[PDB]
Amino acid sequence: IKAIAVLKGDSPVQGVITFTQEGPVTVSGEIKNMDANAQRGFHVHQFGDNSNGCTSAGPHFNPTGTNHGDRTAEVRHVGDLGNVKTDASGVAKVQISDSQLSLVGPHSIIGRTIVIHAGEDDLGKTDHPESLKTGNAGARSACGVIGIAA
Amino acid sequence: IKAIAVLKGDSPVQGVITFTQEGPVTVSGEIKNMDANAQRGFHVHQFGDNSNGCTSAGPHFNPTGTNHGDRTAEVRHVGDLGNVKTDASGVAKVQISDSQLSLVGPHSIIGRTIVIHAGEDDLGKTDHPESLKTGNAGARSACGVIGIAA
Ligand SMILES: [Cu+2]
Ligand SMILES: [Cu+2]
Ligand SMILES: [Zn+2]
Ligand SMILES: [Zn+2]
Repeated sequence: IKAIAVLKGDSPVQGVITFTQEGPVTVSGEIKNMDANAQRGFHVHQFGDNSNGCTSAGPHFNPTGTNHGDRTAEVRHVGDLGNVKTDASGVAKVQISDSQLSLVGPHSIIGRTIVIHAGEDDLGKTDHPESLKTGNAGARSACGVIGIAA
Repeated sequence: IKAIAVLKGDSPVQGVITFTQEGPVTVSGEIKNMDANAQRGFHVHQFGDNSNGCTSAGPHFNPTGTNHGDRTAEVRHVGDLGNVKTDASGVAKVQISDSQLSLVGPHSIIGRTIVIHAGEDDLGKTDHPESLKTGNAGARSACGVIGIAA
């Protein structure tokens, strides 16, 4: 099973992310025009609504009704993919295998939005009021609706 | 249940289409910058893949494995929404109630693509080799991935 998203937003950041699944989902692709040598929050948001740009994507995809965390944490939203790393050229070469994402069933991310943020995800580990909501990762630099691919 | 798509392409045509369902799906919205006083083919295509613009959307969404027809015809693809009409200003005010579309289940269009074409859909009623495939409606002026909305 395959899905894909084309990310764009109110910023120069752009990329293409693929999702494949036989089991874990493999997330891959390149996101460009980001800050160099950085860590940036990467999350599946609930709605595939791009009518108000990335803002209409809503909160993190959270079908289990829990709080925000790192991708590897015990407590995390299904949509929490942690921070991705950019190189000196501002490119994030995304490569993630995640067992909470799915492309089928009740936890499917098809028709939702993948978002790359302007800041680092704080992993739900601060006293900031957005920490347990979103990781306080700042603006949504780019996003794309997750669609079924061939 | 609600879904939404933002349509853009390699043309000036742009719009926002909503889909609502309790039963039939109601399709509504405005598509702008089209030719004036025209009829233009409007279809759900199989893939929500915008990585090669509208071209990567693939063929008409066709889970029942049949041939192309008008929205009201006996023989039609599930994705066949016929022609929409534009006014003198090049605006299509889309308003359709369709019983073959769905936002849930095996025939769900979530994560697929809605496409507006540059030409009239021939309704599967000509000898053109694309008639039974697509209605020979010409270029894909704009398209959008269909996402879950609030
Ligand atoms: Cu986010
Ligand atoms: Cu078409
Ligand atoms: Zn989260
Ligand atoms: Zn068709």
